[PDB]
Amino acid sequence: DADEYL
Amino acid sequence: EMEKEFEQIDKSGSWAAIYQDIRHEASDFPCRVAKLPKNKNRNRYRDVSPFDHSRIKLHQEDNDYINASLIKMEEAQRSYILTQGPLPNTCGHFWEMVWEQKSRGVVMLNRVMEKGSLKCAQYWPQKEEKEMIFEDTNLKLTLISEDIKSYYTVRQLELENLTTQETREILHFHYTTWPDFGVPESPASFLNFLFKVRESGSLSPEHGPVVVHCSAGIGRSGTFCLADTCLLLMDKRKDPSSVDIKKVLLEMRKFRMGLIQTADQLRFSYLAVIEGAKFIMGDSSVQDQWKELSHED
Repeated sequence: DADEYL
Repeated sequence: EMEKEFEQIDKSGSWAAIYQDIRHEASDFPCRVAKLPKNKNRNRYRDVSPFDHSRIKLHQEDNDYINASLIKMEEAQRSYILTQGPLPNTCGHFWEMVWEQKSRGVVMLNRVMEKGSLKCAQYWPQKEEKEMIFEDTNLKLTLISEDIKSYYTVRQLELENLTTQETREILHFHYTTWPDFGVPESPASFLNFLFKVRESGSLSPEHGPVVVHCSAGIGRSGTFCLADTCLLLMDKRKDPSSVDIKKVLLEMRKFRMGLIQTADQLRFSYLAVIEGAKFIMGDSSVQDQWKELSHED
């Protein structure tokens, strides 16, 4: 998604 | 020893393996508050959260959550606050934190936009004549000056508490050429930038902890802080060579997850601490060589 940095 | 160690790891190419070991051994602490539903929108990344034990607490009695961690390095005697890049709705919280924690510097290691992705909100004024007001936290922010160099920019900001009409100067140190999940161009450029930060006093024990962030506040932020702390330690210890970089990194990860996100960042840290030792051990001229090598014009 976009709310994930990993 | 660390340069000896650095040599085996390169020679045999084990950075990825050495790095996976740090990941396997890193601390795991609860992130309960970060995970509360009411705080969903206060996090840029749902998989980068501050630990409960070390999260910074806003002093507003409504909701004290900010995605930010206090990193208290005991032996080295420096604290840093690592945070995520403020979101359009947590800009007021960010400056609340800076005010409440009495920080004198802010180190930004990313750009507002990277590879076409929004990485961070524009949380500071780009133009002197257009100041910012954060209504939710009753704070005012004004760009006072900005010394622009080729790969970074120092700004002087004036943060004012509208409640009390008190003001402080905040120094802002923005590294513009450090890609997400990437390394700086050279140890020279990085070290020259780190030493500008030290020289401003923002790291002085007499101020709150410097606030350090990138987009998530773990990768480049972690790299910045490790290198600084390791250099700090090589200075204090009667034995500079003893300093174990892997151990320092694990200590730091007790305070915020994921510090240093790639094996190349870890390798870079060795480069930077090793090179920067030259200065710690007396070579006065070496600092001017990082200025010429970093090409800050």
